Amino acid sequence: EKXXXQRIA
Amino acid sequence: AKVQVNNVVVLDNPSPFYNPFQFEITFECIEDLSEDLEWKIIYVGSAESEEYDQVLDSVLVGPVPAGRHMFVFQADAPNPGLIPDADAVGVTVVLITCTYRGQEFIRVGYYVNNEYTETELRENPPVKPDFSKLQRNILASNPRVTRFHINWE
Repeated sequence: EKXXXQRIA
Repeated sequence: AKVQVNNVVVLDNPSPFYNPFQFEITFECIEDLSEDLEWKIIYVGSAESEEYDQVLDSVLVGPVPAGRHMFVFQADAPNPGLIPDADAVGVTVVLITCTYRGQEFIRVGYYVNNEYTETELRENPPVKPDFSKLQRNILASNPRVTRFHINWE
């Protein structure tokens, strides 16, 4: 379920 | 934009996980603003779910005098009891946002790498994360800066 590494945007 | 962020310097980096975050922020207010400006630091506890975001601290000033302003925005480290084990070790994100009259006009995002520094722990990471042994490394050289059009009047 890690594919949100775009939270920084 | 009536408020422009000129610089964000990440201080005391890298550091132990438990150390407070420190960001030295310089900004310019082109005109006097009658309403409130609010800065926030948000820690992404889990890239899998926004429910684990922790607002580490917030600073409010209003009205906003025109001119150049600078301050060190400090926030205590996130509560490890709220960080899922799957997200504790490795890369996560920390955000700095600023709002004017409740409208978010800028977001500055950094990748943050939380890693063990001793050989035994890097080779045999404990099944339950040991936050007292984690080093926080904010990837300060390339923040993601997002700006949003807001109503300044």
